[PDB]
Amino acid sequence: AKHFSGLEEAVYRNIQACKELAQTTRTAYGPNGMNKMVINHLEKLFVTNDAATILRELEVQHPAAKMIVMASHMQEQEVGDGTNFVLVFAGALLELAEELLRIGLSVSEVIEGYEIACRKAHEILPNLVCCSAKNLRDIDEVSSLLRTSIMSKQYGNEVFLAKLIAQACVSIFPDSGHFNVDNIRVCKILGSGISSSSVLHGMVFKKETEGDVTSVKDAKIAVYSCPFDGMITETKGTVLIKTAEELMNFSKGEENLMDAQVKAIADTGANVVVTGGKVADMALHYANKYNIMLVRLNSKWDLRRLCKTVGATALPRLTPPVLEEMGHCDSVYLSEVGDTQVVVFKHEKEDGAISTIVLRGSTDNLMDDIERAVDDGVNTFKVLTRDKRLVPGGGATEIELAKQITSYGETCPGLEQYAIKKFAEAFEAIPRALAENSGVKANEVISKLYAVHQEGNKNVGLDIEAEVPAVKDMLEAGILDTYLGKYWAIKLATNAAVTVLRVDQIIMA
Amino acid sequence: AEVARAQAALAVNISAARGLQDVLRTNLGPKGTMKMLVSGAGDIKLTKDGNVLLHEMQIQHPTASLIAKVATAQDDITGDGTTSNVLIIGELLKQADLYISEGLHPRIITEGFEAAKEKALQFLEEVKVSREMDRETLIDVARTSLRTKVHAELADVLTEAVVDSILAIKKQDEPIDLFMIEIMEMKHKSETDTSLIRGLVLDHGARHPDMKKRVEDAYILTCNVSLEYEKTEVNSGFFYKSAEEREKLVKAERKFIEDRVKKIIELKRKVCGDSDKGFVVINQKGIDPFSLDALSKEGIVALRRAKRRNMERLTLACGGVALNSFDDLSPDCLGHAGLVYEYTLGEEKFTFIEKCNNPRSVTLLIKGPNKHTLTQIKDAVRDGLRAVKNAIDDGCVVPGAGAVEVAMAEALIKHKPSVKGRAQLGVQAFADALLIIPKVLAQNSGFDLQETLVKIQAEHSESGQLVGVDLNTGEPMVAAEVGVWDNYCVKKQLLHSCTVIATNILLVDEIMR
Amino acid sequence: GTDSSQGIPQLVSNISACQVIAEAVRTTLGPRGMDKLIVDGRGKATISNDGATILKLLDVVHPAAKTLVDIAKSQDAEVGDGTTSVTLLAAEFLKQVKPYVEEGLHPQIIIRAFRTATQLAVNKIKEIAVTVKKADKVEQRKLLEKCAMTALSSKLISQQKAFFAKMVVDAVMMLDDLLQLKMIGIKKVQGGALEDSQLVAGVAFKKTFSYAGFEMQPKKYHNPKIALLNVELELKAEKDNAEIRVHTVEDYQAIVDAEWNILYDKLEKIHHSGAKVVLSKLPIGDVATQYFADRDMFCAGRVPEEDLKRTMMACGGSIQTSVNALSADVLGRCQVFEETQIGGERYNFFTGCPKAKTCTFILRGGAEQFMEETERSLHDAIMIVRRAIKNDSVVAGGGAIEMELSKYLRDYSRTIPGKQQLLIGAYAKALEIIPRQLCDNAGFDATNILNKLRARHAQGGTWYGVDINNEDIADNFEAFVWEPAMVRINALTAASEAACLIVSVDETIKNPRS
Repeated sequence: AKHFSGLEEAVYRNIQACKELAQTTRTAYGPNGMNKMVINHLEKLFVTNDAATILRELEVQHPAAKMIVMASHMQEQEVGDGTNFVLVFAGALLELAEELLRIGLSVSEVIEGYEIACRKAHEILPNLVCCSAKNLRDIDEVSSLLRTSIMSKQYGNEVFLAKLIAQACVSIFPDSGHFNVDNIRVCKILGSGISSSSVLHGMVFKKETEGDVTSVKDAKIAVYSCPFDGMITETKGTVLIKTAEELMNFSKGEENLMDAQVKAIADTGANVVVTGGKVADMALHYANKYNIMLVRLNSKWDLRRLCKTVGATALPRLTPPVLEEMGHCDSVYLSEVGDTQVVVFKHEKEDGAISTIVLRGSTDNLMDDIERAVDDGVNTFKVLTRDKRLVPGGGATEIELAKQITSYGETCPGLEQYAIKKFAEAFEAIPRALAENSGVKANEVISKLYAVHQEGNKNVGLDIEAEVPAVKDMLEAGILDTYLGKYWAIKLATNAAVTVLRVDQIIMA
Repeated sequence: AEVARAQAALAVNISAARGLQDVLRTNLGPKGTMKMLVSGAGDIKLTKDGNVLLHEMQIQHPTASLIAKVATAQDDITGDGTTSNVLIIGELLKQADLYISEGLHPRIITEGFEAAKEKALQFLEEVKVSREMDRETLIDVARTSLRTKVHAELADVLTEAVVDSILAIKKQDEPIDLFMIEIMEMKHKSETDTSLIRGLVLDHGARHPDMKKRVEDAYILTCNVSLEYEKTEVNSGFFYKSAEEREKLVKAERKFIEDRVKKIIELKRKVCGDSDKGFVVINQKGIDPFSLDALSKEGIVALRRAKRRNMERLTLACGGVALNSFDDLSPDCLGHAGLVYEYTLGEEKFTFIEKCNNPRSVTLLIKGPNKHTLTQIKDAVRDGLRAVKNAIDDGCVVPGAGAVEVAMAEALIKHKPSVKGRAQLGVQAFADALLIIPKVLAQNSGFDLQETLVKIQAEHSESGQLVGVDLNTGEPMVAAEVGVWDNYCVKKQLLHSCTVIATNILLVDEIMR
Repeated sequence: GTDSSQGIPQLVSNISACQVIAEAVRTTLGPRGMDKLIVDGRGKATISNDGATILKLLDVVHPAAKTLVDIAKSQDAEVGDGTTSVTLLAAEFLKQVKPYVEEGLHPQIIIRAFRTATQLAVNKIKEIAVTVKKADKVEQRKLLEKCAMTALSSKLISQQKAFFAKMVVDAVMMLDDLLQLKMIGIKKVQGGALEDSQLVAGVAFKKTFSYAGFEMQPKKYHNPKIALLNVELELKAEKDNAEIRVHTVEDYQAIVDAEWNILYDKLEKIHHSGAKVVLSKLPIGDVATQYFADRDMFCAGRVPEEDLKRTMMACGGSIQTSVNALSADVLGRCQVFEETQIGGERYNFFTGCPKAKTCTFILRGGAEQFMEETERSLHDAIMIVRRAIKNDSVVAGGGAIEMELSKYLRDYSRTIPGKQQLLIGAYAKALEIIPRQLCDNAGFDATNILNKLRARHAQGGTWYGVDINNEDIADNFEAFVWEPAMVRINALTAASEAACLIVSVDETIKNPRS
């Protein structure tokens, strides 16, 4: 396995990986994609409409498949959505080259036809910007632009969810322009429907919460991964189950030992004590009396989201905490998150790195589906802090590119010339994808997007205008792209493609 | 056991090595291709390089063991042309196959190989010319030498970086680099980006809110095994012979943390003035946060997580004394660096030591988070550093890209190796094996490989001019004015390694398992 | 590795698998509808009616099998009736789109054709629906008799329905704000008032231990203190088992008595903590039984756990697994205790409860298998009347609306299409399959029965359906066959939804490589 012979790696392996890239963003992505069912190593159905999640879930033994996955890892890192755009564009561009190979062209010849032309397309790429607009303080400005980001991974409530995601990234960082890396951690509470999803600033422990506040002016923490069944700075006690008479003696002494624990934590500075494990019953009886806050039974990912944002790591034992393992938060307060009472912290720009959006729905896969769309819009605001330049919607951009690139090919002449003719044809995979997302023919849509010659605004959405296919203004519709977001999406797709085109056979010892 | 004693025993041997060459025929050129290589546990590696594709992973061939031996010595002596040496012997078996296919002795073919080299070794003196130690002379060689081994866009970003690294010697006579070779990988946004900085880069810098960032006349205190012990340069375990012996050690350890940061700060008042001169602590191991308070408030740039390999080149980079202790041994046990600066880009903090007493250790700061790029961009470095060092070690560089191959084959005109014609045999398969480097490129390019190869020969006979094959068109051009120039240290060594193993193949007419 | 297959041959494999799984839950639901039998695991053979009961019991061998479970679970959680009908209609959508997608005709306008035809359906159901609690009485309890007596006339009985319907109405009015099945549960004997049932407004106990003394104990109180225990009471308390010992003479008579002093001390811990009647799930010892006769207290072991759950909700008490109580709000209490042996089985009747929310029927039929269907005859009237109260917006039952909605939406297939008449026609094709199956599980020719209804649907009226007790065409409004409007509206939004799941997904990815 993983190494074969017989003109497989060059001609045959690459088109095979493109079939895996086929129907992965070709009906699962657009203005409105369609679901795909994935079952992970933990048994559960998963819906996917983002490229990077399913391909991280999908295991491949094909090394040719592994290249573009790493490129899409950059395009989540640099842009966000459009990793879907990376697949079908690189998937088309690889499949167009073997017909040039049946002519008899070399690999590096048609690589060079793609190298100078992606340089050429990146020069045309400033000429595709239409209606630049930016307000880093206006939710109404951002909810219009982040609509098409969450259109691409939803079908239902766009207007409900675009107002939420525009509210968080603005209000978590009122100094926008040097916006942080990530500032939203999701809160999946199963229950009430999608209209119960909302934005809560600061950390939300939507798990169980006991006791009450000690102070709301401060919310210092000593986050511990260890239970409180007798764990102390001295020799760590456990719940004595070896003898019933020892269970009675340990029950009488626990509140006094819980007294030694809560004063060891609060005097160093804490009002909330994070409990990953359990708390003993008498230990829980005293914490109500001392009025210290305990939050029991948080997950490992819940432990990770806390330890990232406060700079305090979890501890395996009880101690007077060091300075490097205590976190500070602005306020801690009990407020209903989704109209059910769990605790919610306060993290301003003095604390940063998180503003939660609670995910509520009758199905966790819907909660998993809205988990897909919000991850791109976080980076899209970080894109928006970089550029204010707006490109119109997907596919309407590619058809203006294809005309000049075809005109650029004949001005070259060579055998790179024919690759530049193929390079314009990889642009048309995006109206091929949206026609296949609608389940309609592509060349009728391709014939329409040719003939308009205004062509830079004209495409067909996932609409009843796509029932019988007919063009529309993507820019007027509210379906938008941007300058840098399309720039890296073309740059990284052309980068991984010519390298995975360049590959040869593998031998293994 | 079983035996194979026939001409078929040679015929199986010559068949295996030609097919392994044709796999590598995809490589060796800017128009040649990178080869994807996957490890046993799986790791995507795109290399065009000969030794890495050969020595790491291979399939079962007895010839594969043979060609690993001779490409070792090419990698040992030069470190370049590990792509180039395979293509000669593949063709060298091919025309020599034909005469024994007609039916001739394997030894009469063998003896003409030696006279083939000797007529060409004297021609190697003719075809090379004295070229300069100019940077721009080495610019033309480096970008040419990289494109035969790695990609051209890889050559363009490294042409300025490789030539300036090897130039830092003071006429040190060595054919490959030794201390210039330092590769610091870095997670970037750009997979392809390359930064050459003089001096050594530290793999991990350090930051305290009171710690300084720019220091000048930085007196380095090179540091090692840490505050918890005292007067140690190597780690040690704990005493388990008695229960009290475990306890009495760790109660004293916090006192030695106090004592050893005390020796460092009191040396800063003595030697650096009050705070008038820079002071740098380079610890091999972790920094305790109590000393992170005590050092940084003094005005000391303390550093964390160095390698012991970095410790040894730091002794060369400072040029003075690089210690491994915290305590005050002597104030003149401090090496001197006129400039030490920690620049932070990306996730990682990178500390530079500059104003070096020895311009012998430089470091290429290597960008790219994706490993398949980060492997490949690192692989372009090591072959680039050695090959151009061969060009600066040689006072005479050969003009390459195949222009010598038609030049020697015409100069190997026969009846001069005439003793019985058996010397004319081995020179004739030799001259046809010369032309594979013009054959591979016009294969990889257009301008069909042997159709234009005779057009190279028709032009080279005109006025004796050296004419080569274009790397992007396959068209004839003069190698000198274009400057497509190969390393003479490759080219001189190439005759020796290719002669001896094809000799050894003709000595093998029996194989036993 | 990881299992994966894309596209139409996976999608045809998707649409075909789900229809075969749906073949059980298609063909169910009613008196002339159906009632289950499966064998799983050890050989545990069970009998059901709800597919959502047994879809949790049956395995999932497809993701399509996993798709049907929660959709059936969603219908079972709200109503409990019609749990299979949502899983019926979903795969019935896929059958007529199957020749389309095998031609290659596969839009993703298929899924929006589901939702658009859903909105036209669920609006038409709501606008034709009539609130019956407001318009068609001011007391609406005699109204609920005619619906419950119809629900009793469907399964088994035809003469006991007048005697039983007011007992159903008077039980549900107490259980309003609740939907529990252990608070409407029916108990069974033969030997009481035969072919007559009774309604108690409190807590009744089916399996109570006797034959260790019940006439030696006061079997009635007028202020019981109920110990809802779960602790086994022994015939005698123990001694050690290591270095335990008999014969010599001095420590001899004591250790035989010392087995007996420890038991009654623990039994006195029940007594002075407050108890006059003591119940335990685990068996109470026979010599311990007569010690409650010594303090003149009633006791019974071997009690089902669901009986103790009735007491804690009506008395405000709780169940215990201790030997000492500390409050009377964990303990149970009433104002009348009465033990009554109806049918030769010992019942503990709790009347005068502090809440009296639990209702229990003590059913006597003419036989045992007769009483099995008689209980499920009564259970149907409990399910439909609780559902009729919570939603006054009520249409006819029997799929009478669907055949109208079949023809209603094919008129839109006449009206709207660019290509959509293939979809909405297939949507309207699957609607009439439910009363078709309700004729087909009743066994008779739906093509005769359904086609006669559409002629009277053509003149006017949508309540025209099937009276399945005779299998004739009938106006199910005037034939009293009903079900509330939102039941179908919850059914339609879930049947179209899983159908939207199948059309959107053409690939199943199994990451741990099965």
